[PDB]
Amino acid sequence: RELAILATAENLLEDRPLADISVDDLAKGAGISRPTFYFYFPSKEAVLLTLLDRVVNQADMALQTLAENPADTDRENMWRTGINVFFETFGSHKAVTRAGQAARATSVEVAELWSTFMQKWIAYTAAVIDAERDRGAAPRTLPAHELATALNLMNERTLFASFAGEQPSVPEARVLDTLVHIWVTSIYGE
Amino acid sequence: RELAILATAENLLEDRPLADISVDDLAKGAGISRPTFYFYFPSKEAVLLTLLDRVVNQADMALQTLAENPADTDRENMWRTGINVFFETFGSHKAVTRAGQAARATSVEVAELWSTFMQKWIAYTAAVIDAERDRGAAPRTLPAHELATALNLMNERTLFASFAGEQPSVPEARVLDTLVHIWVTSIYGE
Ligand SMILES: CC(C)CCCc1nc(-c2ccc(C(=O)NCCC(F)(F)F)cc2)cs1
Ligand SMILES: CC(C)CCCc1nc(-c2ccc(C(=O)NCCC(F)(F)F)cc2)cs1
Repeated sequence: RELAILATAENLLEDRPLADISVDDLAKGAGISRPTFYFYFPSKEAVLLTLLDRVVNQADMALQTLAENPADTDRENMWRTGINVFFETFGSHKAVTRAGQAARATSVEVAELWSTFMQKWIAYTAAVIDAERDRGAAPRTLPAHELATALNLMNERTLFASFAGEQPSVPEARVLDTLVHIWVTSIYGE
Repeated sequence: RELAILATAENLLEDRPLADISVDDLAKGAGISRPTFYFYFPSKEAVLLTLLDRVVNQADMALQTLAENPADTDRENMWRTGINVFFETFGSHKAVTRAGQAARATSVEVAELWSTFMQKWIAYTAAVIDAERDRGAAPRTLPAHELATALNLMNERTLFASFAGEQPSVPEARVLDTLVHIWVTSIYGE
C-alpha cells in the first residue's frame, strides 16, 4: 500500500502540481481511506520527499555501478556515460524531478536531500578530475572542486530546463551532447 | 514616493522574504499611508517585479554599452568583461536577485521577464560565438545557440548559488574566474 500511494502520487504529478493533489486523491488511488493514508505518510509533502529520495538514490547507485565497472572507451565517452546517468534517471521521472525541484523552496528536508547528493556528486567529479590530472591527461587549470561545482550546477539547471521545456532551454535531444562538450573542453582544455 | 517605496522594499528584502513584508511595512518606510501605496503599485508583488525589471535592464544596458565600445584586450578578457556585467550587476543587488528568482515560481510576469531577457542574452552570446567562428578564431563544434543556452543557464545557476551562499556553491571570490574558464574552453576548444 506504501508502493500504491507512491505510484498514485507519481501518476498524479504528471497531470498537476502537488498543491492540486489532496491526501484524499492519493488515498483513493491506493485503494485506502484518508486516515489509513496517515498510517503510511504524515503528509502529501512526505510522499513527494520519498519519491525524490527514490529517484536521487537510483541515480547515485547507477553512478556507483559505473564507478566500479569502468567502460572501455575514450575520455569523451567516459564523461558521456556519467552525465547520461542523470539524463536517463531524472529524464525518466520528469514529474518527480519538476515537483522535487519546486519543493526545494518550501521543504527543508527536500533542500537538504538535494544539497547532500549534489555535494556527493561534485566530490566524485572533483576526484575523477584529480585522477585525470595525476595521470597527465588533464591540465592543472582551475581548482578541481570549483570546476566540478560549476559543471554540476550547469547540469542541474540545463537538464531540468530541458525536461520542463522551459524557454529558454536546450532541446532534450541535444542536451546530452551539449553538456558532454562543455565538460570535456573545460576539463581537458588549457 | 515611487522611488521611496522601491528603496524601502530593496532594504527590507535584505532582512526577510517578500512573504514577511506587508504593504503597511512598505508604506511606513516610504512615509505614506496604505491606500496611498495602492496609488503607486497594485501589490507588494508588483513592487518586486519593478525592482527586478530595474536590475535586469541595468545589466542589459551595461552589456549593450560594452557591445558598442569593445575593450582592447584578448578573447579571454573579452568574455570576462561580459560575464562581469552579470556578476557586478546582480551581485550588487543580492536581495532583489534572490527574491526575483524565488518569484519565478509564483509570478507569470516575473517568469516572463526573466525568460525574455535570458533569450536576448543567449541570442547575443550565440551571435558573438558565430562572429568568432566566421573570423576563424573559434572552431565549428556545437550549434552556437545550444552552446550559448547551456553557458547562460550555467551562469544563472552558478552566480545566484554563489551570491546566496548555497551548499553547494563556488565561493563568490572564485565564481568569475570559474565561469570565464568554462566559457573560453568550451567556445575555443576543439
Ligand atoms: C565511468 C565512470 C568512472 C563515470 C566517470 C564520469 C563521471 N561523471 C561524473 C558526473 C557527476 C555528476 C554529473 C551531473 O550531471 N551532476 C548534476 C546532477 C543533476 F541531477 F543535478 F543534474 C555528471 C557526471 C562524475 S565522474
Ligand atoms: C566586449 C563585448 C562585445 C562583450 C562580449 C562578451 C560577451 N559576453 C556575453 C554574455 C552574455 C550572457 C552572460 C550571462 O552571464 N548570462 C546569464 C545571466 C544571468 F544573470 F543569469 F546570470 C555572460 C556573458 C555575450 S557576448
